[PDB]
Amino acid sequence: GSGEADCGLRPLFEKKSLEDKTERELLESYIDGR
Amino acid sequence: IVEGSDAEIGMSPWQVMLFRKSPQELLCGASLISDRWVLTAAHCLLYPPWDKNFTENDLLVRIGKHSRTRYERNIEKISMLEKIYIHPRYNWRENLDRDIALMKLKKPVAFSDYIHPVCLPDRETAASLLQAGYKGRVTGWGNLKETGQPSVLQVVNLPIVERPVCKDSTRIRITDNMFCAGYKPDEGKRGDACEGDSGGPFVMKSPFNNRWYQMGIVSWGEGCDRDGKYGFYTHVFRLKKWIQKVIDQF
Amino acid sequence: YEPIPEEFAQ
Ligand SMILES: C[C@@H](C(=O)NCc1ccc(C(=N)N)nc1)N(C)C(=O)[C@@H](CC1CCCCC1)NCC(=O)O
Repeated sequence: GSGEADCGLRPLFEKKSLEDKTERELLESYIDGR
Repeated sequence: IVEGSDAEIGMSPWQVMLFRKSPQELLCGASLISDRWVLTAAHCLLYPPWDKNFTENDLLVRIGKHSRTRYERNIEKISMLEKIYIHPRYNWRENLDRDIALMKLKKPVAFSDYIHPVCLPDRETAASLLQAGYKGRVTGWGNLKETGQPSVLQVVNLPIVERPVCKDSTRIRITDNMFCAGYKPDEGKRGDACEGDSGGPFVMKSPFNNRWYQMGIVSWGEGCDRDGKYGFYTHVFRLKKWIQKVIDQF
Repeated sequence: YEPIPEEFAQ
Protein backbone atom coordinates (compact mmCIF):
# COMPACT_ATOMS: atom_id res chain seq x y z
CA GLY A 1 0.00 0.00 0.00
CA SER A 2 1.34 3.39 1.12
CA GLY A 3 4.52 1.42 1.74
CA GLU A 4 5.95 -1.65 0.01
CA ALA A 5 4.02 -4.64 1.33
CA ASP A 6 6.15 -6.15 4.10
CA CYS A 7 7.34 -2.79 5.50
CA GLY A 8 7.04 -2.49 9.27
CA LEU A 9 7.20 -6.22 10.04
CA ARG A 10 10.45 -6.90 11.89
CA PRO A 11 12.23 -10.18 11.02
CA LEU A 12 13.10 -10.93 14.65
CA PHE A 13 9.77 -10.03 16.22
CA GLU A 14 6.46 -9.62 14.35
CA LYS A 15 7.41 -12.30 11.80
CA LYS A 16 7.92 -14.78 14.66
CA SER A 17 5.20 -13.56 17.03
CA LEU A 18 7.76 -12.37 19.56
CA GLU A 19 7.50 -8.98 21.27
CA ASP A 20 10.25 -6.62 22.39
CA LYS A 21 10.58 -5.67 26.07
CA THR A 22 8.63 -2.41 25.92
CA GLU A 23 6.30 -2.46 22.95
CA ARG A 24 3.20 -3.08 25.07
CA GLU A 25 3.83 0.30 26.72
CA LEU A 26 2.97 1.84 23.36
CA LEU A 27 -0.12 -0.28 22.69
CA GLU A 28 -1.45 0.31 26.19
CA SER A 29 -1.41 4.03 25.47
CA TYR A 30 -3.53 3.75 22.34
CA ILE A 31 -6.85 4.24 24.14
CA ASP A 32 -6.40 5.63 27.65
CA GLY A 33 -3.24 4.07 29.08
CA ARG A 34 -0.39 6.07 30.65
CA ILE B 1 18.89 9.66 23.91
CA VAL B 2 18.53 10.79 27.54
CA GLU B 3 16.99 8.47 30.15
CA GLY B 4 16.48 5.61 27.73
CA SER B 5 17.95 2.13 27.61
CA ASP B 6 19.86 -0.20 25.32
CA ALA B 7 17.80 -1.42 22.39
CA GLU B 8 17.58 -5.15 21.82
CA ILE B 9 18.99 -6.76 18.68
CA GLY B 10 16.80 -6.28 15.61
CA MET B 11 14.45 -3.94 17.48
CA SER B 12 14.80 -1.09 14.90
CA PRO B 13 15.81 -2.74 11.57
CA TRP B 14 15.24 0.59 9.77
CA GLN B 15 17.58 2.70 11.93
CA VAL B 16 20.26 4.27 9.75
CA MET B 17 23.49 6.04 10.69
CA LEU B 18 24.73 9.03 8.71
CA PHE B 19 28.47 8.62 8.80
CA ARG B 20 30.95 11.32 7.88
CA LYS B 21 33.99 10.18 5.88
CA SER B 22 36.49 12.72 7.26
CA PRO B 23 36.76 12.99 10.07
CA GLN B 24 35.09 9.61 10.63
CA GLU B 25 32.29 10.46 13.05
CA LEU B 26 28.58 10.06 13.73
CA LEU B 27 26.70 12.74 11.86
CA CYS B 28 23.02 11.93 12.31
CA GLY B 29 20.38 9.26 12.57
CA ALA B 30 18.13 8.37 9.61
CA SER B 31 15.70 5.68 8.48
CA LEU B 32 15.30 3.13 5.67
CA ILE B 33 11.95 3.47 3.87
CA SER B 34 12.69 1.20 0.88
CA ASP B 35 15.68 -0.61 -0.65
CA ARG B 36 16.92 2.62 -2.25
CA TRP B 37 15.78 5.54 -0.06
CA VAL B 38 16.72 6.85 3.37
CA LEU B 39 14.90 9.63 5.20
CA THR B 40 16.53 12.16 7.53
CA ALA B 41 16.40 15.74 8.82
CA ALA B 42 17.48 18.47 6.42
CA HIS B 43 19.53 20.25 9.11
CA CYS B 44 21.83 17.21 9.08
CA LEU B 45 22.98 18.26 5.64
CA LEU B 46 22.34 22.00 5.49
CA TYR B 47 22.53 24.54 8.32
CA PRO B 48 24.47 27.80 7.54
CA PRO B 49 24.51 29.13 11.12
CA TRP B 50 27.01 26.32 11.82
CA ASP B 51 28.62 26.37 8.37
CA LYS B 52 27.14 22.95 7.62
CA ASN B 53 26.61 22.04 3.93
CA PHE B 54 27.39 18.40 3.09
CA THR B 55 27.17 16.78 -0.35
CA GLU B 56 26.73 13.25 -1.72
CA ASN B 57 30.43 12.43 -1.50
CA ASP B 58 30.99 13.79 2.00
CA LEU B 59 29.22 10.94 3.71
CA LEU B 60 28.24 7.29 3.94
CA VAL B 61 25.12 5.45 5.04
CA ARG B 62 25.46 2.58 7.55
CA ILE B 63 22.47 0.21 7.82
CA GLY B 64 21.79 -2.64 10.27
CA LYS B 65 23.88 -1.41 13.21
CA HIS B 66 23.64 -1.84 16.97
CA SER B 67 26.98 -0.79 18.38
CA ARG B 68 27.83 2.88 17.96
CA THR B 69 31.57 2.68 17.28
CA ARG B 70 32.42 -0.84 16.13
CA TYR B 71 32.42 -1.94 12.49
CA GLU B 72 29.90 -4.78 12.77
CA ARG B 73 31.36 -7.09 10.14
CA ASN B 74 28.90 -9.39 8.35
CA ILE B 75 25.97 -7.59 9.95
CA GLU B 76 25.97 -3.90 9.01
CA LYS B 77 25.92 -2.66 5.42
CA ILE B 78 27.66 0.53 4.32
CA SER B 79 26.07 2.34 1.39
CA MET B 80 26.97 5.37 -0.76
CA LEU B 81 24.73 8.26 -1.72
CA GLU B 82 23.84 8.96 -5.31
CA LYS B 83 21.65 12.00 -4.71
CA ILE B 84 20.45 14.20 -1.86
CA TYR B 85 17.17 16.11 -1.96
CA ILE B 86 16.37 18.90 0.50
CA HIS B 87 12.79 20.12 0.75
CA PRO B 88 12.63 23.26 -1.42
CA ARG B 89 10.96 25.26 1.37
CA TYR B 90 13.16 24.15 4.27
CA ASN B 91 13.30 27.20 6.57
CA TRP B 92 16.65 26.99 8.38
CA ARG B 93 16.60 30.76 8.82
CA GLU B 94 13.66 31.00 11.19
CA ASN B 95 12.20 27.94 12.91
CA LEU B 96 13.57 24.91 11.06
CA ASP B 97 10.17 24.46 9.38
CA ARG B 98 10.03 21.55 6.93
CA ASP B 99 13.15 19.89 8.36
CA ILE B 100 13.25 16.95 5.95
CA ALA B 101 15.48 15.43 3.26
CA LEU B 102 15.63 12.29 1.13
CA MET B 103 18.74 10.39 0.13
CA LYS B 104 18.98 8.04 -2.85
CA LEU B 105 21.42 5.16 -2.37
CA LYS B 106 23.81 4.18 -5.15
CA LYS B 107 22.66 0.54 -5.00
CA PRO B 108 19.63 -1.15 -3.43
CA VAL B 109 20.41 -2.74 -0.08
CA ALA B 110 19.46 -6.37 0.66
CA PHE B 111 17.20 -6.99 3.64
CA SER B 112 18.02 -9.36 6.49
CA ASP B 113 17.13 -9.90 10.14
CA TYR B 114 18.74 -6.56 11.02
CA ILE B 115 17.83 -4.59 7.89
CA HIS B 116 14.19 -3.91 7.07
CA PRO B 117 12.18 -0.84 5.95
CA VAL B 118 9.71 1.00 8.16
CA CYS B 119 6.36 2.02 6.71
CA LEU B 120 5.30 5.54 5.78
CA PRO B 121 1.91 6.60 7.19
CA ASP B 122 -1.18 7.21 5.09
CA ARG B 123 -3.97 9.67 5.93
CA GLU B 124 -5.99 7.09 7.90
CA THR B 125 -3.07 5.78 9.98
CA ALA B 126 -1.69 9.23 10.83
CA ALA B 127 -5.13 10.33 12.00
CA SER B 128 -5.66 7.29 14.23
CA LEU B 129 -2.28 7.32 15.98
CA LEU B 130 -1.14 10.93 15.98
CA GLN B 131 -3.00 11.84 19.18
CA ALA B 132 -1.86 13.51 22.41
CA GLY B 133 -0.93 10.98 25.07
CA TYR B 134 -0.28 8.20 22.55
CA LYS B 135 3.32 7.06 22.90
CA GLY B 136 5.95 6.76 20.20
CA ARG B 137 9.51 5.46 20.11
CA VAL B 138 12.73 7.29 19.33
CA THR B 139 16.11 5.63 18.74
CA GLY B 140 19.60 7.05 18.49
CA TRP B 141 23.32 6.91 19.21
CA GLY B 142 23.37 10.50 20.46
CA ASN B 143 24.32 12.11 23.76
CA LEU B 144 23.02 10.75 27.06
CA LYS B 145 22.93 14.10 28.88
CA GLU B 146 22.72 17.73 27.74
CA THR B 147 26.18 18.50 29.10
CA GLY B 148 29.38 10.88 27.45
CA GLN B 149 27.72 8.95 24.63
CA PRO B 150 26.20 5.42 24.46
CA SER B 151 27.99 2.24 23.47
CA VAL B 152 24.81 0.71 22.07
CA LEU B 153 21.74 2.06 20.24
CA GLN B 154 19.43 3.75 22.76
CA VAL B 155 15.64 3.81 22.79
CA VAL B 156 12.85 5.70 24.53
CA ASN B 157 9.07 5.65 24.39
CA LEU B 158 7.56 9.12 24.63
CA PRO B 159 4.02 10.51 24.73
CA ILE B 160 2.93 12.97 22.03
CA VAL B 161 1.97 16.32 23.56
CA GLU B 162 -1.01 18.62 22.91
CA ARG B 163 -0.22 21.34 20.37
CA PRO B 164 -1.05 24.15 22.90
CA VAL B 165 1.44 22.93 25.50
CA CYS B 166 4.10 22.69 22.77
CA LYS B 167 3.52 26.33 21.75
CA ASP B 168 3.61 27.79 25.28
CA SER B 169 6.93 26.09 26.09
CA THR B 170 9.11 28.06 23.66
CA ARG B 171 9.54 31.39 21.89
CA ILE B 172 10.15 29.67 18.57
CA ARG B 173 7.29 29.90 16.07
CA ILE B 174 5.74 26.41 15.85
CA THR B 175 4.15 25.28 12.55
CA ASP B 176 1.79 22.55 11.29
CA ASN B 177 4.69 20.52 9.90
CA MET B 178 5.94 19.99 13.46
CA PHE B 179 4.78 18.24 16.61
CA CYS B 180 6.38 17.80 20.01
CA ALA B 181 6.69 14.89 22.41
CA GLY B 182 7.93 14.27 25.92
CA TYR B 183 6.81 13.87 29.51
CA LYS B 184 5.44 16.88 31.39
CA PRO B 185 7.23 18.14 34.56
CA ASP B 186 4.75 16.42 36.90
CA GLU B 187 4.56 13.04 35.16
CA GLY B 188 7.43 11.48 37.08
CA LYS B 189 8.86 9.75 34.02
CA ARG B 190 11.27 11.63 31.74
CA GLY B 191 13.48 11.30 28.65
CA ASP B 192 14.27 13.01 25.35
CA ALA B 193 16.36 12.97 22.16
CA CYS B 194 19.56 15.02 22.08
CA GLU B 195 22.47 16.12 19.92
CA GLY B 196 23.44 13.14 17.76
CA ASP B 197 19.91 11.75 17.44
CA SER B 198 18.99 14.27 14.69
CA GLY B 199 17.31 12.83 11.61
CA GLY B 200 16.33 9.81 13.66
CA PRO B 201 12.91 8.09 13.40
CA PHE B 202 10.01 8.61 15.80
CA VAL B 203 7.79 5.53 15.20
CA MET B 204 4.51 3.99 16.30
CA LYS B 205 3.15 0.45 16.00
CA SER B 206 -0.31 0.28 14.48
CA PRO B 207 -2.77 -1.64 16.68
CA PHE B 208 -4.76 -2.47 13.52
CA ASN B 209 -2.29 -4.34 11.33
CA ASN B 210 0.74 -4.72 13.62
CA ARG B 211 3.09 -2.62 11.50
CA TRP B 212 5.54 0.10 12.48
CA TYR B 213 5.11 3.52 10.88
CA GLN B 214 7.46 6.52 11.05
CA MET B 215 5.39 9.50 12.20
CA GLY B 216 8.22 11.92 12.86
CA ILE B 217 11.88 12.87 12.47
CA VAL B 218 14.07 14.16 15.31
CA SER B 219 14.30 17.87 14.42
CA TRP B 220 15.13 20.30 17.24
CA GLY B 221 14.91 21.09 20.92
CA GLU B 222 16.19 23.55 23.51
CA GLY B 223 18.67 21.58 25.56
CA CYS B 224 17.95 17.92 26.36
CA ASP B 225 15.43 16.49 28.81
CA ARG B 226 14.84 19.82 30.56
CA ASP B 227 11.72 20.08 32.71
CA GLY B 228 9.11 22.15 30.91
CA LYS B 229 10.81 21.76 27.52
CA TYR B 230 9.89 19.31 24.75
CA GLY B 231 11.40 17.66 21.71
CA PHE B 232 10.13 18.71 18.28
CA TYR B 233 9.73 16.44 15.28
CA THR B 234 9.07 16.91 11.60
CA HIS B 235 5.48 15.86 10.82
CA VAL B 236 6.17 13.14 8.23
CA PHE B 237 2.62 12.75 6.92
CA ARG B 238 2.34 16.47 6.18
CA LEU B 239 5.27 16.17 3.78
CA LYS B 240 4.24 12.76 2.44
CA LYS B 241 3.28 14.19 -0.95
CA TRP B 242 6.65 15.87 -1.47
CA ILE B 243 8.10 12.47 -0.63
CA GLN B 244 6.00 10.63 -3.23
CA LYS B 245 6.82 13.28 -5.84
CA VAL B 246 10.58 13.04 -5.31
CA ILE B 247 10.59 9.26 -5.35
CA ASP B 248 8.50 8.42 -8.40
CA GLN B 249 9.99 11.37 -10.30
CA PHE B 250 13.63 10.40 -9.76
CA TYR C 1 34.99 4.99 16.01
CA GLU C 2 36.52 1.84 14.57
CA PRO C 3 37.81 2.45 11.03
CA ILE C 4 35.58 1.13 8.29
CA PRO C 5 37.13 -0.71 5.29
CA GLU C 6 38.50 1.36 2.42
CA GLU C 7 36.43 0.01 -0.47
CA PHE C 8 33.62 2.07 1.06
CA ALA C 9 35.39 5.43 1.00
CA GLN C 10 33.75 6.82 -2.18
C1 LIG D 1 19.60 22.21 14.51
C2 LIG D 1 18.93 22.14 15.89
C3 LIG D 1 19.54 21.02 16.70
O1 LIG D 1 20.53 21.23 17.37
N1 LIG D 1 18.96 19.79 16.66
C4 LIG D 1 19.49 18.65 17.43
C5 LIG D 1 18.55 18.38 18.58
C6 LIG D 1 18.78 18.94 19.86
C7 LIG D 1 17.88 18.67 20.91
C8 LIG D 1 16.76 17.84 20.64
C9 LIG D 1 15.77 17.54 21.71
N2 LIG D 1 14.67 16.85 21.41
N3 LIG D 1 15.98 17.95 22.96
N4 LIG D 1 16.57 17.33 19.41
C10 LIG D 1 17.41 17.57 18.39
N5 LIG D 1 19.05 23.43 16.67
C11 LIG D 1 20.00 24.48 16.22
C12 LIG D 1 18.27 23.64 17.80
O2 LIG D 1 17.50 22.77 18.17
C13 LIG D 1 18.35 24.93 18.62
C14 LIG D 1 16.96 25.55 18.81
C15 LIG D 1 16.44 26.46 17.69
C16 LIG D 1 17.55 27.07 16.78
C17 LIG D 1 16.91 28.01 15.73
C18 LIG D 1 15.87 27.24 14.87
C19 LIG D 1 14.78 26.63 15.77
C20 LIG D 1 15.42 25.69 16.82
N6 LIG D 1 18.87 24.60 19.97
C21 LIG D 1 20.17 23.95 20.16
C22 LIG D 1 20.18 23.25 21.50
O3 LIG D 1 19.32 23.49 22.34
O4 LIG D 1 21.07 22.44 21.76
